[PDB]
Amino acid sequence: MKLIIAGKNNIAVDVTKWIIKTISDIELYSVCNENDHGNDSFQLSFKKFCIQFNIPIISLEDAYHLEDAIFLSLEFDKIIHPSKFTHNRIFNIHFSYLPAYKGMYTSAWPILNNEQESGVTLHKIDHGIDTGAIIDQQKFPLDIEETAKTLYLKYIKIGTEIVIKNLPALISGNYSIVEQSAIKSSYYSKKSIDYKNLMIDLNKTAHEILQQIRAFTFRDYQLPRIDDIDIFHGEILSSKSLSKPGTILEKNNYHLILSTIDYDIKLYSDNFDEILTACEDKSPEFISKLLKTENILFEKNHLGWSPIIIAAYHGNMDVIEWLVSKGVNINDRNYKGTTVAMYFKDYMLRSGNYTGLENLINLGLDLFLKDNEGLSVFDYMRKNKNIELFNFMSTFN
Amino acid sequence: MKLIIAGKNNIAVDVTKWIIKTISDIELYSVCNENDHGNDSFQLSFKKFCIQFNIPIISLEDAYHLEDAIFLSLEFDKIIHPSKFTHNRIFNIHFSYLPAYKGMYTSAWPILNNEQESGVTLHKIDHGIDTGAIIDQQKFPLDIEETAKTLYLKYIKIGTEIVIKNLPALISGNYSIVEQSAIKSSYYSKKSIDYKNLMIDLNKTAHEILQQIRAFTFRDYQLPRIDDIDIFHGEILSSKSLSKPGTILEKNNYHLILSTIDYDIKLYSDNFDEILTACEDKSPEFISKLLKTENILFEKNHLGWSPIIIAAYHGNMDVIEWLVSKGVNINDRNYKGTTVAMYFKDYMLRSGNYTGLENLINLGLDLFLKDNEGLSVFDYMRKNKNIELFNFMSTFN
Ligand SMILES: Cc1cn([C@H]2C[C@H](O)[C@@H](COP(=O)(O)OP(=O)(O)O[C@H]3O[C@H](C)[C@@H](O)[C@H](N)[C@H]3O)O2)c(=O)[nH]c1=O
Ligand SMILES: Cc1cn([C@H]2C[C@H](O)[C@@H](COP(=O)(O)OP(=O)(O)O[C@H]3O[C@H](C)[C@@H](O)[C@H](N)[C@H]3O)O2)c(=O)[nH]c1=O
Ligand SMILES: Cc1cn([C@H]2C[C@H](O)[C@@H](COP(=O)(O)OP(=O)(O)O[C@H]3O[C@H](C)[C@@H](O)[C@H](N)[C@H]3O)O2)c(=O)[nH]c1=O
Ligand SMILES: Cc1cn([C@H]2C[C@H](O)[C@@H](COP(=O)(O)OP(=O)(O)O[C@H]3O[C@H](C)[C@@H](O)[C@H](N)[C@H]3O)O2)c(=O)[nH]c1=O
Ligand SMILES: Nc1nc(=O)c2c([nH]1)NC[C@@H](CNc1ccc(C(=O)N[C@@H](CCC(=O)O)C(=O)O)cc1)N2C=O
Ligand SMILES: Nc1nc(=O)c2c([nH]1)NC[C@@H](CNc1ccc(C(=O)N[C@@H](CCC(=O)O)C(=O)O)cc1)N2C=O
Ligand SMILES: [Cl-]
Ligand SMILES: [Cl-]
Ligand SMILES: [K+]
Ligand SMILES: [K+]
Ligand code: NA
Ligand code: NA
Ligand code: NA
Ligand code: NA
Ligand code: NA
Ligand code: NA
Ligand code: NA
Ligand code: NA
Ligand code: NA
Ligand code: NA
Repeated sequence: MKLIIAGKNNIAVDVTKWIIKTISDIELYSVCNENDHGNDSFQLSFKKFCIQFNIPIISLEDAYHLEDAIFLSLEFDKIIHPSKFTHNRIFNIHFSYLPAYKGMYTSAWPILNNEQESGVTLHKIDHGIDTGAIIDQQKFPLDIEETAKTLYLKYIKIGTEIVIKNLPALISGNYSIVEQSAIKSSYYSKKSIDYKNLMIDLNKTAHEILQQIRAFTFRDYQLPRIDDIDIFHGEILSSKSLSKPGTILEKNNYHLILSTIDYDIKLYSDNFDEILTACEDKSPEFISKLLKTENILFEKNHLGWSPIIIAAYHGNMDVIEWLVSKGVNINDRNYKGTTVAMYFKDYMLRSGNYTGLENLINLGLDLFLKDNEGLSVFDYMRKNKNIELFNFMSTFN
Repeated sequence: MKLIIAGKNNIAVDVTKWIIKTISDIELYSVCNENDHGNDSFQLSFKKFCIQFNIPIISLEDAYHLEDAIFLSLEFDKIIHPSKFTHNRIFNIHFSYLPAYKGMYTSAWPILNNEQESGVTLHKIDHGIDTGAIIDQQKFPLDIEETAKTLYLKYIKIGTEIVIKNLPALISGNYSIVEQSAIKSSYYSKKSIDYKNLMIDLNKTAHEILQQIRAFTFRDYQLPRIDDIDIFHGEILSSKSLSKPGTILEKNNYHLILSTIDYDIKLYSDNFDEILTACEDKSPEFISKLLKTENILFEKNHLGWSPIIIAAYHGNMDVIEWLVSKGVNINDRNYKGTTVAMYFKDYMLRSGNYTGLENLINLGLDLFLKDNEGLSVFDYMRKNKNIELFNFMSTFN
């Protein structure tokens, strides 16, 4: 029969990849979001992917006319009315644990509201906003320093997994539904947060200001900015100024210290740029003193360069190792899927210093991954006729 | 030593009454709120009470100068700075379970935020807003149809009890303190709710609209008003309009039915006036059909007249009994402390029908209570020379 995937980002791409891999006799169609103009970013363009993989792209209007189909929305942008289809085989993933957090900005509102957990829900599409009956859902805790970005990436991951787990049952029709409860049902509109005039209310407690700071931390979109300083995390102090909330107690290149309703807060200026630059050639000790939060070690720039990617490209071995010891993925990738091993290969080639590879292989470096173009490090070295290096790399298990 | 009670309402009055009763060698002073102009309302005027009981009223500025004193704030309206006293014996009751819900409108915000519980906290005054170290606190659950009024009255009650329980330890100095945690500390300002332009957001779920309706239900101040109809409670329906949230599906004299993000809602128009009038002379059956929520049976007008008070004054015996069966207090009082028994005495006198008293005594009618002037039903009948009726009433245990 036919399966129409309507949506965006790594959820739509990874679900579709799984279907291609796993489900043979299934005719795939794509419906893409209006603002998907084919550019990969922190998330892949589903439009680009579909064009490359010969998945036909159709309009939402075309989708209404397809009979013997199942329709699955994955972060789709247009309202879907069940009355416009011949069938009821119309499914959505919504990034919350429904019935809570229907609607918008689900990576922010749970954090703003100091929730202990969130989740992802697979449900039927009905006429209204995230209102249809629940087919499956999974919960997870929010971390103490969860940000909207870290939360969104959880969503992408769990939602991909829920879709894969349930898809055979969606296809067969062998699934159960439960109507959403009215109790603890909640919704937020597009008007609920104005991302283009974002204000942190400083006439609040230390905890409430830091929850806001974190709920608004999503580098690709923005960082919170206070007193003309971009902020990347902070901490609650033990001191309690008598000054009114919002008073700036201290401002320098490193941080802002503010008085609040209760405890003073220290808000760390963003120094990610300086952290990436340090990873070229500075020691772990140097970097450990530059950073004000270890969360900065996991950040990525617009290309997806992380600290480890910089350290690998530059052959900064002590930094690579130290990053791995702080829980950084030795097989990290940029936004094109290009891996640590590929960046390190370039350093090997440029430098002629092949001595560090074994160390990294022993830390779990994977030479066999492929980038978004489907090429491994081996494919590149072959294409470029770098046979000595290809052969040296090939000796490792 | 000296004890200064700074504040308002039945909490300040009842605490002070307990002290007068229980603590002999204690010199009392009062500081009253700027807007306490001596008028009893749903709460007693502490100013009136102090003048009548010869408790000297002093300014806050006078209070700073009293040495060998303890200072206790009970819903006081002016900021207290610990630096202005010779001593640290400065205590506050705050109507929340701190560190949550510092600041304003604590009868509303927990309801708006769908909390499962609230509480009351006794703590030291420090320079900031409800920030000082905790001496004691008690928690309680919020009812499913809790309103800001029912919540406030809980607060008054539990806070009076916490003060009475802890006062000897405050006086002796033999109490423990714990600093408030930063975690889960929250605050709301006067700006957080505009009671003079109160808007219910109807682009929300059924549950969220009803939480707002209830958080804004406090008859003495206001009822929520939608489409020019005063609302007193409502219910979530099983129907789900396709129309956009806020669409009025039905409007008549009884109710408004609205479409929401999820389930339709029925909002009951306020008919308290009609309920009081019915209690004069109509049957329980009649009233049971007039009411749309049994919460209406417990409501009071600006004098403190409840349904039972009306039924008693009018000798509506079946209604009195039926009210008691619905959990109404047979010893209910108006805002001057005047009891059901007093109102029923007037009906006895007016009518010459003494036959129903025994029935009420058997349901728990208390002839021995005193009003805010310190007079019982017996005192009134003696003053008015109604000796036959006095003597008839006197035969009951
Ligand atoms: C637009 C925007 C978003 N964010 C955060 C908050 C948001 O939850 C997360 C992902 O943003 P996104 O996918 O635009 O939008 P959102 O989570 O509201 O998703 C909503 O719109 C999409 C198209 C619907 O399918 C979805 N079901 C909705 O929840 O990033 C920001 O931090 N800054 C922004 O400017
Ligand atoms: C991390 C890093 C990269 N570069 C260069 C090297 C790279 O070709 C160019 C753009 O980076 P990119 O978009 O992350 O590279 P891409 O995903 O196109 O991958 C390419 O370059 C890498 C180095 C090869 O191993 C890989 N086989 C190529 O496809 O920037 C730098 O100059 N400095 C750096 O720190
Ligand atoms: C003014 C106002 C209040 N309310 C509700 C909400 C509020 O929590 C409750 C009692 O009102 P109130 O005592 O004026 O004020 P509130 O609870 O903000 O108390 C605040 O101000 C007093 C003076 C401080 O001592 C206290 N600690 C504060 O919490 O009634 C309404 O429903 N409508 C109103 O217009
Ligand atoms: C409940 C009720 C009362 N009344 C009258 C009777 C009352 O004197 C007057 C004002 O009511 P109130 O302020 O509640 O009365 P108050 O607290 O001053 O008490 C007085 O009147 C009552 C009836 C006596 O038993 C009591 N001993 C008096 O002090 O209104 C009515 O006309 N209709 C009523 O339904
Ligand atoms: N029936 C249905 N319900 C949904 O919740 C839903 C779908 N379909 N399809 C995909 C996506 C679409 N979500 C939306 C949500 C709002 C608008 C919209 O145009 N809203 C108004 C009001 C804005 C607001 O309040 O957010 C607008 O003027 O923009 C469009 C698509 N979505 C589930 O993810
Ligand atoms: N140190 C101290 N802290 C308190 O929280 C407190 C006291 N004392 N004393 C009694 C009462 C007084 N509460 C208040 C709170 C705000 C304003 C005030 O004037 N606020 C500003 C801003 C308004 C707002 O944000 O609420 C104003 O302009 O009105 C006055 C008294 N109160 C605890 O109950
Ligand atoms: Cl190469
Ligand atoms: Cl009398
Ligand atoms: K402060
Ligand atoms: K609706
Ligand atoms: Na993209
Ligand atoms: Na199911
Ligand atoms: Na917005
Ligand atoms: Na702006
Ligand atoms: Na550091
Ligand atoms: Na009063
Ligand atoms: Na204690
Ligand atoms: Na206000
Ligand atoms: Na108004
Ligand atoms: Na009824």
